[PDB]
Amino acid sequence: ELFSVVAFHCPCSPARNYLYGLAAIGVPALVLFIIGIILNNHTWNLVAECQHRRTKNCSAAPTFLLLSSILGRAAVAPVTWSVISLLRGEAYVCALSEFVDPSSLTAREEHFPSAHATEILARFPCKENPDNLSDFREEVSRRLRYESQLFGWLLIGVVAILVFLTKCLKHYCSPLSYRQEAYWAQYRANEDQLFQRTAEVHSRVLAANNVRRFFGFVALNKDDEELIANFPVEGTQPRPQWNAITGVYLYRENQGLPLYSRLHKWAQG
Amino acid sequence: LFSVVAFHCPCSPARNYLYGLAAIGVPALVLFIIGIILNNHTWNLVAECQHRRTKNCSAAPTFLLLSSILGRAAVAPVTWSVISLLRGEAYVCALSEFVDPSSLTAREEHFPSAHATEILARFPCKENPDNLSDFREEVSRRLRYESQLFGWLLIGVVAILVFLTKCLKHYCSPLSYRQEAYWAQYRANEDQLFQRTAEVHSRVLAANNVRRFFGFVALNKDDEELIANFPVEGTQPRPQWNAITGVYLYRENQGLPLYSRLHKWAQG
Amino acid sequence: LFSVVAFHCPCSPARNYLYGLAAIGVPALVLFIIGIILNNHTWNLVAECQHRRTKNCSAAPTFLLLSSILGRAAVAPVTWSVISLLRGEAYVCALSEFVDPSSLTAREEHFPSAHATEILARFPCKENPDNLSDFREEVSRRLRYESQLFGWLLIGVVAILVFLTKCLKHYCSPLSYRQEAYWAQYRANEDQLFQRTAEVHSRVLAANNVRRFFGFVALNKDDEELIANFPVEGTQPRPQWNAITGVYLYRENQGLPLYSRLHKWAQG
Amino acid sequence: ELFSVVAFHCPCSPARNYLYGLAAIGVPALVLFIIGIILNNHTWNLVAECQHRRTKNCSAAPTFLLLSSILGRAAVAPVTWSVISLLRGEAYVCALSEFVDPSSLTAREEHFPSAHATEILARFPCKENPDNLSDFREEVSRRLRYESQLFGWLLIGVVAILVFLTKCLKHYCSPLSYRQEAYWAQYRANEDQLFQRTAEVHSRVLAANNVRRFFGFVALNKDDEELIANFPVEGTQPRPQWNAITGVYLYRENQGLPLYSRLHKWAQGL
Amino acid sequence: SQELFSVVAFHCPCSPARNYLYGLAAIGVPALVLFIIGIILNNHTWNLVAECQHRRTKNCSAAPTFLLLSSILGRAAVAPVTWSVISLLRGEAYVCALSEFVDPSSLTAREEHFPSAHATEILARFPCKENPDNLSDFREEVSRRLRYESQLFGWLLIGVVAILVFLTKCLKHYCSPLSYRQEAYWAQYRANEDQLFQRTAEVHSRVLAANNVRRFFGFVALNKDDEELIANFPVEGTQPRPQWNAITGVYLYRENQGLPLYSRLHKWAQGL
Amino acid sequence: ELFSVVAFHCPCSPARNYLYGLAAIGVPALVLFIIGIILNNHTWNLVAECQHRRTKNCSAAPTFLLLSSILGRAAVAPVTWSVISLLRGEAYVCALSEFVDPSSLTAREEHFPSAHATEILARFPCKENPDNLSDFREEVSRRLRYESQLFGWLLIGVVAILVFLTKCLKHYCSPLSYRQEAYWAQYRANEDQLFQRTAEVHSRVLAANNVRRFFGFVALNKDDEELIANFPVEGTQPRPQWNAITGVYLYRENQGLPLYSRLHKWAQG
Amino acid sequence: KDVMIFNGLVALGTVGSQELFSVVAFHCPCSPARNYLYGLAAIGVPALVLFIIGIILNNHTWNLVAECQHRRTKNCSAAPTFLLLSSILGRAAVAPVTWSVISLLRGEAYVCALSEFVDPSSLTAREEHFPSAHATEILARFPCKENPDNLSDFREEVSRRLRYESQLFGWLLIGVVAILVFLTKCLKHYCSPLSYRQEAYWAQYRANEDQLFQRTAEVHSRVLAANNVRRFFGFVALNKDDEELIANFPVEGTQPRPQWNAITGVYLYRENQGLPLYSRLHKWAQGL
Repeated sequence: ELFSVVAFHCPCSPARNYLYGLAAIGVPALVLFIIGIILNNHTWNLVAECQHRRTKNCSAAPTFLLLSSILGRAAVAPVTWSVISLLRGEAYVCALSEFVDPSSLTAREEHFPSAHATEILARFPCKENPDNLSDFREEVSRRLRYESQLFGWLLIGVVAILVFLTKCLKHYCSPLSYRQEAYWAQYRANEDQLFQRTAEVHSRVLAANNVRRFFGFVALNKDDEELIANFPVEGTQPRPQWNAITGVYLYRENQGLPLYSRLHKWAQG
Repeated sequence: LFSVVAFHCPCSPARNYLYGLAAIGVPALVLFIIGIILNNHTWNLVAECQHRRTKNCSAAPTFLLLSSILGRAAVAPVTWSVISLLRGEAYVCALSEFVDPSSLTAREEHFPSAHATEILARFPCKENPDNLSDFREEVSRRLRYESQLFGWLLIGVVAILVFLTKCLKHYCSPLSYRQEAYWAQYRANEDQLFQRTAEVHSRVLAANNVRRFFGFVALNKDDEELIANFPVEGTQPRPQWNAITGVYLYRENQGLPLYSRLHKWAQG
Repeated sequence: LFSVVAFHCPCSPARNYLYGLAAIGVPALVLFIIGIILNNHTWNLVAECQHRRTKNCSAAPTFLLLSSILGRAAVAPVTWSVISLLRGEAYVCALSEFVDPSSLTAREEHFPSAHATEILARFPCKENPDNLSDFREEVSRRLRYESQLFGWLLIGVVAILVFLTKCLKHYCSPLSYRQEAYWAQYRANEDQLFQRTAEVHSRVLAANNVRRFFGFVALNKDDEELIANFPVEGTQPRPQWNAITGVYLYRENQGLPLYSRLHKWAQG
Repeated sequence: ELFSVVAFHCPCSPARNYLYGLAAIGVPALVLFIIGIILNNHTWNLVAECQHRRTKNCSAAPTFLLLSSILGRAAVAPVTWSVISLLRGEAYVCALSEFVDPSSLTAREEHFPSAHATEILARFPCKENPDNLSDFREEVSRRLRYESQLFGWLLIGVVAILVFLTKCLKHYCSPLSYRQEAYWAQYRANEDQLFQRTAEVHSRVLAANNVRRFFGFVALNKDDEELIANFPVEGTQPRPQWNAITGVYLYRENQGLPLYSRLHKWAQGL
Repeated sequence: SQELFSVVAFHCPCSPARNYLYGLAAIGVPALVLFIIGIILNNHTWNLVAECQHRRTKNCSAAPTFLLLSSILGRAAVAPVTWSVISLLRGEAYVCALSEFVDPSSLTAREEHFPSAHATEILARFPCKENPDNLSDFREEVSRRLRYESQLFGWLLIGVVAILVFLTKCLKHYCSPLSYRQEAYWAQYRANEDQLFQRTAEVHSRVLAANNVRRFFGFVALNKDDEELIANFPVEGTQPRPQWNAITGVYLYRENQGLPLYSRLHKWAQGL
Repeated sequence: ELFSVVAFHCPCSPARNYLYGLAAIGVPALVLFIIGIILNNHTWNLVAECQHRRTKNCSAAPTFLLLSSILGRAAVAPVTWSVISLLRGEAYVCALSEFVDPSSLTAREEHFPSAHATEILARFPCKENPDNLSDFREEVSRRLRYESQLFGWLLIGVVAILVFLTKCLKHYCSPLSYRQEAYWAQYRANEDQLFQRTAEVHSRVLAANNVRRFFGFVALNKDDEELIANFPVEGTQPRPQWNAITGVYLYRENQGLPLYSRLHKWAQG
Repeated sequence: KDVMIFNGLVALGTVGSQELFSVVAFHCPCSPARNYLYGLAAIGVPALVLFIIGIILNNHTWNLVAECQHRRTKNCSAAPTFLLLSSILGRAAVAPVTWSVISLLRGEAYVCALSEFVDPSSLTAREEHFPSAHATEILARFPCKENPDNLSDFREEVSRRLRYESQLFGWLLIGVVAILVFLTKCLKHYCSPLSYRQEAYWAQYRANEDQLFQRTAEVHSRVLAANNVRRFFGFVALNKDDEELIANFPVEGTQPRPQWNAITGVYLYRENQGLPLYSRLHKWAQGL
């Protein structure tokens, strides 16, 4: 059971668990955050922009709109994991168990020992406390869980406000009516489907034309014969030609009619 | 799961009413913010503030539409505020510390006055002495009454508002209601066909660009008719897009009504 | 689900009787509203004042229509109020504090006179000493009788009201029921095919507008014949639309009975 | 119950379990690491590269860019086993229970004996501890499990950075845009799967061409009869021809056009 | 089968100088039986035998035999190892074997309460639980050290094999004159030829059986599918023993005119 | 059930149970050995071969290898039953219970009575022993059961080697390459299946003619008429011709071509 | 084959019946010189009876009698008698043997038998304690399991030693029948004039002819009866199948009485001038 593997087990110890809780929640967020950048294609072409120029010709301000998109899109993974842990509250209570002031404790009279304070409070999350302090143990358990949930509900509130400000300003300051942007956002996600689809077909066709010249024939299934028959290949596309359809693109217009993707710009020569 | 969003009452003085505010206000706020974004009637309104850059249009025409934005998006917070009030757990945890010890009933003068607020704080969590359980049960019902009381009357004031808004809407709209019904069926019919054509006119332009690169575009059996039946030569000008976005209030043309800016653009 | 919509008595004097009114009347009140909104007869009756703004129609001709509208929507208030009265939950919670202790019998005088109302208020919540269980039981059984007695005669009131009105409606109306059955069927049938024609005529105009913008419209197979079958040129003017909505009471034209304003408009 | 056999059994004995901790975690890691190298086709054409030249003229500049890929595509398997063990915590606690400082125990007063501290601490993972020290064990067990679970999470972080570091350099230092590399990635697999598929068929046709000469006829299934009727062969492929499509290929452009596989380089006749 | 498993299951005889004999038999012999099965099923061992039979002069040197002999054991020594390893990891076999060899003074967890009257006898009784209750702590102590010593060796044995397999695989590719890719085709050819051979041998067997029965009974009875076999695959006679004698024997890549021959049969198909 | 009846029941009695153990093991082995000989077809033509010559015309040496095949094929059942009994150990303990030397007994101080050594040692397997010597009954049982399992494992080992030894020499000493034996074996199995299949068809057709000749007709199922029409009988086959295709057969060549059975030799004319 | 399954069901049938018999109805009469006779009858009587239904139900048995009564000279050759006698026993005499062995194997049948013969002085593990007058009587009560606990010690050894004898005796019986079957099969093939392939073909033919004979005979009865119905009514009503038979099977008539007698009895296996004849029925057709 992988649930038992990644389960949050609180090491009840002073000055030790908050260090653990920091690395038991932040690190999965870091992994989740890293995944978002890696998979999002909007960051490779941004990287690819930095490699071809080798000079830093392009200004930062035009690229900041796209730079905020990769971080923004990938920011769901940390938030949806930072929030879920906070609401569960197990992460926080084990983290902040040892900072509770014994003097400010409530629900009971001043019978809390002060010989070794942090040691007893640190052991609260694991329930390894004498029942004579069970009221104290429960009181801190509830109060600390309260701050987690209050922080958790605050966290989701802040994200919602940020999204509202982001989308409202993005539509306001963009120079295209939002209906056109929907068509544009229905293009880049449509071109990439066709471009990936023909990438294999013009690869497999080029694969068969290589094996055949070696073996003397090519094994194929019933469908693959249609690929060779319908779509013949003659050669390969030049490397600079590949260089002209990678990078970032920001609504460069031609003659008064838009070009929606950098490939479309190259399709006009 | 429901366990994560489940209401856990922190039985503490001057603290739980903060939590109830957050555990109810924020989910209400997050629903309301969701409502605005999804409702497409606000973006063109936002886009309306952009193209003019002058505010030529007065607020009076906008106000009739602006109500339809917040109101149509206010259903989600209301149905979430109601259930929380009807459930009652949030309210009792909210006002437990404000119960007057003097107004306590169903028992003799046995409730301690040493730390009333502290004792009153721990009522929602069953952290109470059995001797005070009668007091706890009394406030467990008196407080739950107010929540269920507030829930029902807040439902009623909402309910009459729907009737008041709808009747006034039919009272103030110059066109007859049955014609408005046709207008409602036209907005859905145009939006679907426009959206359905948005994908197709995107795909045809998509294939007409990949082909220039690879030399051929791989299409399945059904997408093949898309290229054959629907050929395009280019794109549409930005001003042309800029003339069919925004708000529209029943501009009549030579005795012929127009129902959408696109229709108004279709008449030239 | 059903847990949220339930009755829980606040065992408090001068407070529970408010809850009983709120916990039943308001759910009945909203159900009363809902019937009005769904019915289409209200808006045209509402729209009648809009097209005149002068009170052209007198009170006597228009008073006849008002009777039918309220009764149709009155189904929800009566289909719910009597059900709660059958359970008797509202009555026992509401008027328990107002039960006169003098009429209490079938037991010796044991109920305290210090707080008679307060003890009475806590009966529904099962909070009562076993010595007063007899006092609780007698009133609980008495209130359940009165609630059911009240609830049962409500059904009879409904039963007689529909019966007398139906013959009165037949007697008052100058039309035979066989004539009324056909006429009523016409409205219930002409509306349905009016709505279906509305969408088809809505889509056809919608398709034409998009084509003038994109250049081609992506329709399914069934929509393809829609363009071929029903091609339109423009729309219908607002006065033509206005001549449809409103109320109508069986005008006659040279011995030809007309059954709808549309039929009245059909002859020109 | 095959998983039950490989289950961890901590030998509670001083200076002994950490050896077992190593050899019951390292060895399956070593086995998983070796498997990654063996099954990875990119490691054989590396070996066959230095084999046929017999001189090692080529420098380390082209080798290191591939050698990392050999381990990288294979070193993931040991790590996803090394991290899993650390998260479970069983491997570490038994390994290091001997080294716990007898002066660093808390949650109890000075009740730890000093006669054989290492010995008594060694038996903590086996729960064979007298009930007068049950507080001590539940302190050491939970403390050591922290150290493991901290190391496991940290190790995941280091891979979570090395992958992102590598994926950036592999796209910033390579002379090809990523969209072209995806094609070059979609071509290496497209050719190899065709090659394996066509190798099997040209094997069977050659086989059926010899068995016939030994029996006068060949038994073939109904669908296999189509194979012989479609893909006739005339002989075998010479060894030097088989020796020019084995090895490492590094983006040799031809007359201004690219070649994506070493086979492709031979396909143009080079 | 719960009864069959119960028969083979280990039953340690707690007695000195006796159990490790059984432990040797209870693991060694099933390993030996598995190893013998590995030899017989390995088709490469027979044409190896047939090679040592037909030539009668030991024509082949050590190098042609050594390269093949490695494949004989490698494809067969897997079965003993995965049985020896599985036994060691279980640890029951080892603890029964060495229960009479731990040094009493090396024991711990208890003071010098270990009797020295007949040390070997009492130690040997540990695996079968047949121990006095006062030495139950010692019983568990030895029951764990010996489990360890088995388990460490069990894991160590797997590691050594996982090195030899990698070393053997790497050496073969570096030493053979063929490219690794051409060997894959060569491996993909022996399987196709063998499967076609065995399948087509049956058909040329049944036809000969059908032809001979017809001469005796006067006719032959065939199933629906066998009817096609007689017409589609007619035979005229048998094949001489020397013809059968040119295709059974180890073959190591004799190239012809610069074009390879991939098996004895292929060399015969060219009449060489 | 059947297993309950044939369940071993050790007769605890001196000088008597080892007789029972032999019969309760040997007889099941002897019976199973007979079934191996009886069902095997290569044993009857061996006997039938002696019928025709009646004078030992053929030498015993060439026919010896067949005798190696008949014993080897049949011996699987006795061994697989002898081994199972040895591994179970029930047979052996009751067989040798009363032969355990009291002097060599261990795991107990010398309380073993000598008044009836054999008798009390005979009763050990059947729980009819004093509880004061219960540890001995466990000690003697475990040592004896150890001896049984060692013999069982040694026996299966020797059978394992002999199977290999008789299969390494058979290929070596046979005059044919092992592949020819593959065809020869696949031919024999094909011949017998086809030969037996035609016998049913030939008989059913022949019986039809006799019944038709005597009722004037025959009652047939759906496929019988197909059998009658497709395969008509023209008579029977002489006995001496049948005799030429019975009996053992060694590989004999004709004009440089093999003949794989007497039926083949007969079919060649 | 078909023969083995036919025997197997019978072997299972008696074993189950023996298990059923040993539960509901077997109570050893613990009375001297009464259990001994009871024990012997508890084995032989089912054995002798079960052998009898084996003979009666065997069709080939009356074939032997028919020839013996017809020939009155025992002119049947040794080989056909070897075939039939080894056929009936192999098909019938199996059932008593299986009952006999399982009865011995369980031992409750035998333990009653020699309980009388048990020597009081042959007992061990203690001094012999039995009166010279009631020694036989007390032993007879051992199998009932009602013996006093004082005599339980001596009873278990006696009830087991006989149980030892029964299982050993039952096993020894299995050896004899197993050897005999092996001995007979060799004698059957050695003394037969034709090889086993001939014997296989012949016995395989015998089943097919008699199976064909039975099916035809039932049909011939129906068609002959139907034709006489037509003669007695002038019309016949038939279903789909039977009506096809009358149109497809002409009525040859009534066969001569000697012809029926010629096709019953033992088979002389006289080769028709070298051409084999596998039954009397085959000879009759080839004879004419």
